[PDB]
Parts: sequence; C-alpha cells; structure tokens
Amino acid sequence: MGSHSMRYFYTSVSRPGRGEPRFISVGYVDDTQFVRFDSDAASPREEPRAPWIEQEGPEYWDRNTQIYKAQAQTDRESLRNLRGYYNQSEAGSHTLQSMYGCDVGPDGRLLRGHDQYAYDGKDYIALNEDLRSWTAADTAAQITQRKWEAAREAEQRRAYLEGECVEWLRRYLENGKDKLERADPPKTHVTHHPISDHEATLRCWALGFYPAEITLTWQRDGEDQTQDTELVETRPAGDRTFQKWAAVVVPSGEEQRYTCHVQHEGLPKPLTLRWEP
Amino acid sequence: TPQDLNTML
Amino acid sequence: MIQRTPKIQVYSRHPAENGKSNFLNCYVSGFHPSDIEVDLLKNGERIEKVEHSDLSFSKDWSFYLLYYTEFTPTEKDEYACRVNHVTLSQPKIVKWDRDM
Repeated sequence: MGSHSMRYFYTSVSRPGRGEPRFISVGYVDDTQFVRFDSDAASPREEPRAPWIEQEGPEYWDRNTQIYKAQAQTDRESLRNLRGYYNQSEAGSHTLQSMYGCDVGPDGRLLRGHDQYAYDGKDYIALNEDLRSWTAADTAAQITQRKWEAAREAEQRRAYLEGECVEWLRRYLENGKDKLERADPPKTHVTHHPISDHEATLRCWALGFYPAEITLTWQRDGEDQTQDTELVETRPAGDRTFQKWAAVVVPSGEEQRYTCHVQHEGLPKPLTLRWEP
Repeated sequence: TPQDLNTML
Repeated sequence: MIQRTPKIQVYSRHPAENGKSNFLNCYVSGFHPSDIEVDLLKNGERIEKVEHSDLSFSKDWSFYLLYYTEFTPTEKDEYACRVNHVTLSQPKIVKWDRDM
C-alpha cells in the first residue's frame, strides 16, 4: 500500500576439511537486488548489483566491506558456539542464516522492523515486533537470548532499524525511483490445450510484472477452484520482472464457465480473462 | 547500508 | 528431513519464437542446504556459457538461484536443466517446454 522494504540476507556455511566457513550477503530494496558480498571471492568487497547504487562513493563501498568482513568473523564464532549448544561434532557442515531490515510506508515512516536467524534451516531466534525483546525457538536459543539480554543487544538492533535502515532505504528509493517506485502490470493471456477428447487445460499467464506479489485464480461459475488449480511458483524472468501461471483441467465444452482473475499493484482494477478461441 | 556491531550468538 | 529437495522450472525470458534470440532460465528453489550443481543442456550436451544469480533465500529459509544463458530456439533443438543436490539419488533432468 505505497510501502517499501529493505532487507539483507546472510548465509554462513561451514565446511569441515574444506576451509573456514563461507559468508555471503545480498541486499534488496523490495524485489530488486542491489548489493552483494562473498567471502570466497578473490578480493572480497561489497559490489553493486543495480545501476542506481553505482553512484555511491568509495567511502560507501569501503565502509560496507569492513562491516561484512566483521560480520563474517562474528558468524564464524556463532557457528562454533552453536555446535556446542547442540552437542554436535566438528565433522558436519552447518548453516547460519540471518535476515533483517525495515518496512516503510509512502511517507517514509517505519512500519515494521525485522532481525531473525535460522540454524540448519530452522528458526532459531527472532527480534520481536516491539524491537525490545526476543523469541527463542529452543533451549539453545535461550542461551543466545540470555547473552543478548545481558548485552542489551536489542537496543542496538532497534537503533539501526528505526534510524540508519529507514534513512538509507529513503535514499535508495529516491536514487532508484524510476525503477523502484514503478509498478509494471502483468501482461496476461489464456491458452487452451486439449488433453483428450473429454478434457482440456486452460492456463492463465502473467508476464512482465514487478513487484513479484500477484494473485492468479481460476473460477468455475464464479466459484474459486483452489483445490483444482495448478499454480507455479512466481519466477524471475532475468530482466527485473516476474512470471507466473495457473492452470485448470476442464470438461471439453465448458471452457466458457471458467474465468481467470488477476490482482497486481500495477493494475487499477483486477482483471477478469476468459479463453478467446 | 548493512548493520554494524552485532554480537555473536 | 532437515533437508529440502529443489523445485525446478525451465523456461524462457520472452515467449519463444524460432530463430529469435532469447534467454533460457533454470530456476531452482525451495532447497536446503545451499550446495547445488546445475547444468543447462542443448541436445543433451552441457552449455558452457552459463551464469547464475547470487545466493538468496525465501521467508521460509529455503534457497533459490537462477541459472541462465542466451539461446536462439529452433523447432528441433531440445533444451533441459540438470540438477544435483544432496537430497537426490541421481541428478534430475527437466526438459524445457515452451508452453510452461
């Protein structure tokens, strides 16, 4: 609803016998990636991944590269501690993932902050919506919770999320506005493919849209066909835009009873589509 | 810009 | 499992038109842990010039990557994506269907 987000996504993966853990970061504004960092690169540095961030000066790239390097070291300590918390051997590979950032409304004010973690793909600990307290998933994460309560760690996260996060996201929006503040509506169509004498597939397509959030549904006689609709995951085209389709198997002769409904932020009004022979 | 000064788990 | 097997889609950037340059995409998603190997194939042979996106993940912590290459589709050339991951006994091959 005119809103925007910034998110950073960190992955640290240990690899016993194959070096120290790898740390990768990516940063997004909404559905647009704009930076990366990879500790396995030949000379690890924050790098631009969108044209609108290229303008930032050498101080930007230098500062941020030192932040990632320090974070990577911190994640290495975290991974060691986590192996102990779960009584795990030194032989296995493990993964520590972090996601954090801020959502703002059309006026630029903070709507929500996030700062959370997963270990081996399972939720571990999360900063609560209040930005003051933590939810721990198990007794290991209660250890991290007690440490971070003692350290008043949430106060620091809060200060970032209400301050720098919002301020930098506002800047990025202004610098990248022609892309970041533009919704590209889906180009839509319906195809028809006989399966047999008795049945046909209707597939409703949405192409070329941004951002990625969309709803595609089929109705039969105005009734949603949730249980009978094949939906693919929304997927990137490679040109900043996204694609999706939804299909239904229908009795031959009944195609006109089916309507495809499309909702997207770039559409003034939801679309209704039918197969047009 | 990413966040700085986070402590270990 | 503590492991999740990849979802695989194979598709073109633009609607396929024989003889017109395009991009062939293999989108792998939903997987954990992050190590994965992906080849794009033309008539069963590995395509050498293939790029991929930077590793990212979804709200449920599962990873996703886009692998892609420029290609010019024709009537008779077959394309496919071949994926290996720890959750797979053997590599999985998904053929490109221009209508999917």
